[PDB]
Amino acid sequence: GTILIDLSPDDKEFQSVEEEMQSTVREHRDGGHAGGIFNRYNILKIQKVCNKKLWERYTHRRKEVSEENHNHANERMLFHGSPFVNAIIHKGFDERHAYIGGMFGAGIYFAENSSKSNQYVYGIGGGTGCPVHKDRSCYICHRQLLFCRVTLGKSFLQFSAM
Amino acid sequence: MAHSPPGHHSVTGRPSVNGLALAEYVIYRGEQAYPEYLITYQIMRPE
Ligand SMILES: CN1C(=O)C2(CCN(c3nc4c(c(=O)[nH]3)CCCC4)CC2)c2ccccc21
Ligand SMILES: [Zn+2]
Repeated sequence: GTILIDLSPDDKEFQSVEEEMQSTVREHRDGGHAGGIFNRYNILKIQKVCNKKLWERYTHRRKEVSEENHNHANERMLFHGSPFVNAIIHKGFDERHAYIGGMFGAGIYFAENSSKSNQYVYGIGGGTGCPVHKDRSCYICHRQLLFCRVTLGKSFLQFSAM
Repeated sequence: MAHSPPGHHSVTGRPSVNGLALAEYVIYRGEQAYPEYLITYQIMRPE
């Protein structure tokens, strides 16, 4: 069911997605331990993920949330890093993508900072880094992130020491 | 999976220490996110 459509670097949609990647890089208090040491990315490819079933699953729930929240879906665009990116794009998010040891309970986590989600592409805390070099700071191996459409509805505000 | 707090649909985690960090968010239903863009990239070594 999933079709992946390559965007051209000359397409306006490619460029705005790259700029969201690049402008939300930050330094991390682990000094780069989990995600690597970098100030910016080399963006090699951006693909649009097309799946009619998954999309209608999303918009159906978005309408329920919106109607329980004074007609406000509170929809954001957020990053998500995971070793399971390939399962996600074909089958969608489910409870097997939930972070049990997460700071706000067993749910699915997203970040406004791209560099935060980058810390999880190779697993919890960066795992053992890239498969080829075991290097959490590998500058060679290609990585993948998801830029996701997310319905927050009425969101519970947690002030975490982060 | 856990549930969002009663009457809520998600949790927003705001950094109360590092003024430079942005928010992180949690949802408890997978149908509340759609994986819209797949981005292939390398991190770049600082010059
Ligand atoms: C089930 N499983 C997970 O869910 C993760 C991958 C996705 N994870 C994640 N966590 C966060 C952010 C993010 O993009 N992705 C950004 C905001 C802060 C936290 C959580 C851990 C994982 C890694 C290894 C093995 C299994 C799992
Ligand atoms: Zn590598």
